[PDB]
Amino acid sequence: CIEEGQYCFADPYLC
Amino acid sequence: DPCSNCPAGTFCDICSPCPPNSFSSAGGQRTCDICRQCKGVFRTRKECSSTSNAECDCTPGFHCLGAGCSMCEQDCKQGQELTKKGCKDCSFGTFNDQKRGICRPWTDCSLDGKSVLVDGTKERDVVCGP
Ligand SMILES: *CCC(=O)N1CN(C(=O)CC*)CN(C(=O)CC*)C1
Ligand code: NA
Repeated sequence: CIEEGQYCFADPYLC
Repeated sequence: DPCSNCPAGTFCDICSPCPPNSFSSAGGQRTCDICRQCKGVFRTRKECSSTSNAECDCTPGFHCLGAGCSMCEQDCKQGQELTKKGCKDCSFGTFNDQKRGICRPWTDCSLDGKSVLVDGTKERDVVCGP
């Protein structure tokens, strides 16, 4: 797992 | 009770169908849920309907993480692993055969009392000879 950022995006509807 | 007949696609308050960009999965609801929207890196796999939520996957170069693809995680190449600073080549000793996940250490054939039949790479594990 990596932090949310330019390499991993979180859909805040889901998250 | 009066409402239990208000069917999926509607809510009760009087069975008004679901507003735009809203859905109701079963009959009897006192409200319709707002549709997920697929923005930025999230692409639309299935459009929202009056009775089913929108579904999202990811644009090419990313891949889905989480229940129902809650996150898009950048791809890397075989022989790399993604980091907080981007795709890094696997360190010697370690391999990744997928465009996701981490470099994993080669198998230790000595441990299981065996020789390395074939040397590993940054994409493939060693193979041991019993
Ligand atoms: C392995 C990633 C992970 O579970 N988390 C990091 N994160 C991200 O958005 C990564 C792209 C936040 N987390 C979520 O589960 C958000 C839906 C935790
Ligand atoms: Na649904």
